[PDB]
Amino acid sequence: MHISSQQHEKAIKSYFDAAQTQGVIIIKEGKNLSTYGNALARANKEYVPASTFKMLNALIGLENHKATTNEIFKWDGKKRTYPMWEKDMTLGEAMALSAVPVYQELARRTGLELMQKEVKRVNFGNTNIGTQVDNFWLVGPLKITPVQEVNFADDLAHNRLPFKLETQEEVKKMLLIKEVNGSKIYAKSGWGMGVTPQVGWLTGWVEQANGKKIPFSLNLEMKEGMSGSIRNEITYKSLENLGII
Ligand SMILES: *[B@@]1([O])O[C]C2=C1[C]=C([N]C(=O)OC([C])([C])[C])[C]=[C]2
Repeated sequence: MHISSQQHEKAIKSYFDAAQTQGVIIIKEGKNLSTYGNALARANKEYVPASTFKMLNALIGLENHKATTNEIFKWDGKKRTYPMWEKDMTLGEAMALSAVPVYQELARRTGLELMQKEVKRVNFGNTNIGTQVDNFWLVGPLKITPVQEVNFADDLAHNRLPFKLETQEEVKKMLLIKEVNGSKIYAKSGWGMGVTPQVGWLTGWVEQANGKKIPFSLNLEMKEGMSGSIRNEITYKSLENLGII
């Protein structure tokens, strides 16, 4: 392709600049990590994983028979932050809606002791979950870097995490968020509502027509009144600019 790296870099930086935030998107092609965006130093800084942790919470719960993929987690009938969460759902539906209460139930079934063992076994982020099994991914102490998130996505895309192949395939099926021509984007969003500043994530991979998998992790600051879809919009524009989709 004829486009200079200077032009790619400028373009992707401009997507973050135009959203009036600061962020980075890391793309991995084979073993090579490339960092783009308007705040490149964010790449090895630690942030809460927020709802990106649902990927690992689901792997842990399924591997340890705390749930099945068809099990319906019933709404308890209490008011929730979003009306869309006031319904009964499977893990997959809860992944797509980022329904925190379903994943809090799953975490409680797993329990603190097992959760800390599994998070250590996977070597996710700083690996510390502290003492509160139902919010450790939302308010600390668990933290992870964008480089660590893209490497996690790389591991899951290639079935390299230390879970059964079937467990990994089950969770991957929950993560399909877009199809663009013959490309599929598998990813999970994150929004750290309970930290300041608030972190936004979109971490996953592109599966191209030919079967090549290109992992990515977008990380930015979510500003007052910003819409969640900005994470998706910047990610898709960046991937399209690079010709990945
Ligand atoms: B997740 O990042 O995706 C959407 C979302 C997610 C987490 C939360 N809740 C949350 O952070 O709860 C506290 C810690 C603010 C109480 C809401 C929506």
